[PDB]
Amino acid sequence: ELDEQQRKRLEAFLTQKQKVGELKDDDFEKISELGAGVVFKVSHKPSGLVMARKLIHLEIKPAIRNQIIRELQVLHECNSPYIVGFYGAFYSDGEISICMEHMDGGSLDQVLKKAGRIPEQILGKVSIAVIKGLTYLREKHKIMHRDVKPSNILVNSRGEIKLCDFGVSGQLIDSMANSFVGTRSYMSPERLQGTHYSVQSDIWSMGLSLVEMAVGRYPIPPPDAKELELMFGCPMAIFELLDYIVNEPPPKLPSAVFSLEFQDFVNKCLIKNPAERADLKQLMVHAFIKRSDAEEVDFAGWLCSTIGL
Amino acid sequence: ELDEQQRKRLEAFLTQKQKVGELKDDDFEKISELGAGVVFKVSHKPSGLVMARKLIHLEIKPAIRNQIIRELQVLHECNSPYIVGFYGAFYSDGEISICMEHMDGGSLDQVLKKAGRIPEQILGKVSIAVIKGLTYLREKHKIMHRDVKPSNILVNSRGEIKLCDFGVSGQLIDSMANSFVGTRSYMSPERLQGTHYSVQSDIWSMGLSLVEMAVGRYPIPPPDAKELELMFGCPMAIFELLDYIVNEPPPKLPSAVFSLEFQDFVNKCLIKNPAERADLKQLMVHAFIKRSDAEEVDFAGWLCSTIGL
Amino acid sequence: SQTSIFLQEWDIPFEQLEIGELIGFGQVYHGRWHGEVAIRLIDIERDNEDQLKAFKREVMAYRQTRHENVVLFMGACMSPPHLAIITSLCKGRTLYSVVRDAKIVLDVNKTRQIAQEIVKGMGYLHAKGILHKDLKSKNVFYDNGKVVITDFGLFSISGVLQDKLRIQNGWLCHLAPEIIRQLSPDDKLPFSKHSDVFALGTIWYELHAREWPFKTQPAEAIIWQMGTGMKPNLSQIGMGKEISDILLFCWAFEQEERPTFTKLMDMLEKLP
Amino acid sequence: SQTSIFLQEWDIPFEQLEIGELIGFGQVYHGRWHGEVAIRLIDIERDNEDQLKAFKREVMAYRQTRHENVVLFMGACMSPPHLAIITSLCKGRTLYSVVRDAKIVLDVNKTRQIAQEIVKGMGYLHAKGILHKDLKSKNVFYDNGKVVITDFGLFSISGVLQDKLRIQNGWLCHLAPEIIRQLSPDDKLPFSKHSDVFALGTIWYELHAREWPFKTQPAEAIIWQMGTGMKPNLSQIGMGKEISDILLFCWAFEQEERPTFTKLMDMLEKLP
Ligand SMILES: COc1cc2ncnc(Nc3ccc(Oc4ccccc4)cc3C)c2cc1OC
Ligand SMILES: COc1cc2ncnc(Nc3ccc(Oc4ccccc4)cc3C)c2cc1OC
Repeated sequence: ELDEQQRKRLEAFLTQKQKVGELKDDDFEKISELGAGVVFKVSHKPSGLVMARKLIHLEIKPAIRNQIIRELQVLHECNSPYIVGFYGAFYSDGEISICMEHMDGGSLDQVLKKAGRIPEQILGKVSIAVIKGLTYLREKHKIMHRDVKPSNILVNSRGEIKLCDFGVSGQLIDSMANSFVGTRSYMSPERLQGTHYSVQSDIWSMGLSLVEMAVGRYPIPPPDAKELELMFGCPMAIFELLDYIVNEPPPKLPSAVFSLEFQDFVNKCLIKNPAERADLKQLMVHAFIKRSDAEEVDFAGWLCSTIGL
Repeated sequence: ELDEQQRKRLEAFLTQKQKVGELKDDDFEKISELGAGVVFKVSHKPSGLVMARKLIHLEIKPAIRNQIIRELQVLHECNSPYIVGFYGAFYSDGEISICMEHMDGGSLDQVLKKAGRIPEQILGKVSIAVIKGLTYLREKHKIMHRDVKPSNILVNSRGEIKLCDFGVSGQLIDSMANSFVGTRSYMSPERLQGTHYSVQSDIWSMGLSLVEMAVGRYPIPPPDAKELELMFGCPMAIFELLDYIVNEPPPKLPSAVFSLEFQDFVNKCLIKNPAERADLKQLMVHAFIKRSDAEEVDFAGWLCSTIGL
Repeated sequence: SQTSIFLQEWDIPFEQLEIGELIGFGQVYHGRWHGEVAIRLIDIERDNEDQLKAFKREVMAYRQTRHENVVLFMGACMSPPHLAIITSLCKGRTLYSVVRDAKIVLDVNKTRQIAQEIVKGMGYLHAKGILHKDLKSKNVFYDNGKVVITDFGLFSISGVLQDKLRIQNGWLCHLAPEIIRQLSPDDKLPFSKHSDVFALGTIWYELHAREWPFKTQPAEAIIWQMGTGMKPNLSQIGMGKEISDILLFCWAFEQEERPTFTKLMDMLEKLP
Repeated sequence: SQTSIFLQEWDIPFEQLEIGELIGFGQVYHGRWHGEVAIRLIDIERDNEDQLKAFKREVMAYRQTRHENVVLFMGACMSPPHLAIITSLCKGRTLYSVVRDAKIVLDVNKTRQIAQEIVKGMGYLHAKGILHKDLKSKNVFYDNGKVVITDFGLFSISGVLQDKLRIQNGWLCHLAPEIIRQLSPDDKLPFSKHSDVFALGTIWYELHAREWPFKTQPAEAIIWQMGTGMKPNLSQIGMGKEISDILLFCWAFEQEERPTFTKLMDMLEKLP
């Protein structure tokens, strides 16, 4: 798996990555902010390169940070055309900071909120990006994503589709005490039950996402009989949401609108039984993927026609 | 009522009483002690006269002592052959001191405890001393004794029988907080019931005393049938004692032993009804008194034959 | 073993304790530790090693006894010969000295309210199962007016008993008829819960009549009269109904006839 | 009117209060007043004038709450914007940090004794009618070992809730199934007395298993599993009978099936 032009863009990152020996807290002159849940679009002064710095409050002792940043260097070999190339990691006052490759288009959760609903033709290109992203991580690093969200898929104006923020540093995860839950969950039914999860658990999260990307609304619970009729064109508790994922039928794509290839694709992912659920190999040779693999879509053209630049 | 030789002994006290202008706390060099319930046989240095100083702890403010010693000067006109002539009164640190005429024989309560039982002939002379003592106090000073005890009748080796410690300074009485009760009470039944008491209430105390002086034992409760048989020759509560004085028959003198005159005398005093009880006038003309008035007894001779000197 | 207690055994942090001027039988000192605090110094009786349960269990049980009508018992420590009781300082005067200080209002509302404060404090002691025994008007402080109760439960070490036997003035008429019948060698007296509700009764008399009964009568007179249940008058004007009726209840000859403090509270809340 | 409370409203004499170093959500200061004393500084939420009954009645009710297994609530004063809670300093470490500090004995006797100390403190709160709500192992101190309980009853101002809604780690598994079913906009949750006896159950699990359940599972996994009443294993060796059986009682899906602290005490005293 290698592309001619993509081999250029990757090694063009390896050059500007050696421009920085060590990261300083004052080298990053604050410019703007992406979001919170807290990322910054700072500007490195020695290298002269704008990147995405991410930091969140953490009260830890020096004995912990020595093993946090230790397991945080694994991301170096995880450079991929479908994975955001990170730079480094350090410590600042009372919060750990991580700078990654800047994506001037933002995450898909922001794009979905702007464009309303994303066309099927585009979702096909994004679908392939996720598959190779998980395969490259599991085969060459023995690491899964553990958390796939529309806000975890970064997209730039260069046409690249990469992943970000995945479980790799298990030491850092324990430090993140009192974390937010959310009104919208992408958890797989087997993880909610406490059972062991494979890389196919991220497939559920991928499928559940794609449905939301297509209709412009979180799939659970399924729309009414009048809501879906006025959505075509161009107040629950948390436990009730999670329980609906387990004991109630999976979400489904609207008929007629989307092609049968795309309808079947998300249905193979949203199987409540992980055993009969499709894997990274089966998805790679699916009718929807093989058709969308040969598609020709101006991904950067449609993107900049919605968010600008 | 006046006696030739007694007129000498009284005016001999008026001479040595003017020897002291004011009483000083350091003028009284401590010598010995009489008792407690606290009297001292100190020695006045300027006048050069030994007297009986009496002091008891009292925590009072200067605003009170100004009216305590004020009503304590009434004792000056109360000079009598049957009343201990006092000198003065002052204040020392935190206790009021009173010096009275020294009686080198002590109170009768001490004498009774030494001689065992006091002869009838002697009790006759003592009986007259009490009558005139109460009469002189009530007729010329409008003041009663309010408390007659065997320990309140002082006797010297000069043959004099005088009284001491009687209610006169009503302001001082309130200052004497938390006072002792006693296993032996000389209270009259009418005072125990809260009713008003006259000078005849002290008569009850006199009669109840005389019985104890004669048998060498507190009259209440009356002796057994074997105790009195082994007392001829030469564990109760306080409330039960007081209640026996009220609802039970009065004490009585043993028959045969004492003359009928003396038996009748104490019985006229120990009448539970103050109305039918004898008064100071009736006692003065009683058969026992008129007979004992003409008696000739070596009072000082019998006294010094028991306690010495 | 536990024949001596320390200040560290108490739940209140004690790193330093200083003593000020003397303001007090027992010597009451005006101590201090980041807040004005009263300190009593009493030398206990010699020997009596059986006073384990009489202190290691008694005065130590004053821990976990917190109330707004009861003085804050800071704590206490005792060497085998010495003893020091630490308690919160009352920022005012005693109810004793204010009921005789002419002239205080103490009308129908006030007097009833002050009586309601006492029974509330005694009610908390009624629940914890601790008898005040020596409940006088001299053991109650008034300022805000904020009524508090002190010198509670601690007998033997305190007064007012001691071959004539000495009895106090006020405490003699604070006793219930079952207890006013003592001998000369005696605590260990029939102190009950109705003993305390009687003591309040004479205090309730003390509030309206501005003082406690038997004002002029000698000690022996009190013992017999109160012993035979000769309860003093109340129609000395002006009381009438509603009032004075409760006096008969708190001064009942039979202790069982006297109401409990919790039951008593309803009799006071009923207004005139 | 009474929208602000002062330190003078408390029964403990306060003439001066100084603040030392910082040792602490809420900023915990190492204050002092003639004895080491902890001081918390929390800025209350703006407005909410209806917080009269939520403070003038709630935190003020911590007066008359004295116990040996409960921290000595010194008092508190609040300006309309600010708030400062004063409490006795615990001369030791937290039960949280000692149950994970290898290696502590905590055998059959010790563990049972420590659990008996918690239920005693919670029992006094069970009588006074005050729910701990946030009963964690981080709110218990050990030293002598003397076990005390802090951060009790005071919700809203404390954690650990806050459009995603943030939930803590330990408190998430301290909740009873009736309460582990929250939405995003919420206190005012079904907190009961059986809510606290559940929290103790996971602490009782924390004592034997050296930590609280659901050690690796993500937040959403806890909410559903504990929501459907999927109580964690206990035969992870070595428990057996006697023990672990009480776990089933304190973790009963129905709150009525869970014993009260007073009833619970008998189940612990029974030995293995
Ligand atoms: C300002 O005047 C006083 C304030 C007091 N406040 C609090 N306790 C006192 N005294 C007192 C009263 C009783 C006492 O012993 C106790 C026994 C049982 C329970 C509480 C205290 C210890 C002390 C120190 C006080 C005394 C005062 O002057 C006489
Ligand atoms: C030595 O380490 C500590 C000892 C503490 N002792 C007593 N309270 C603390 N903190 C604390 C915990 C709770 C709190 O708020 C309360 C709420 C309700 C009841 C009691 C306290 C106020 C404070 C100050 C403490 C904190 C400590 O370090 C974290």
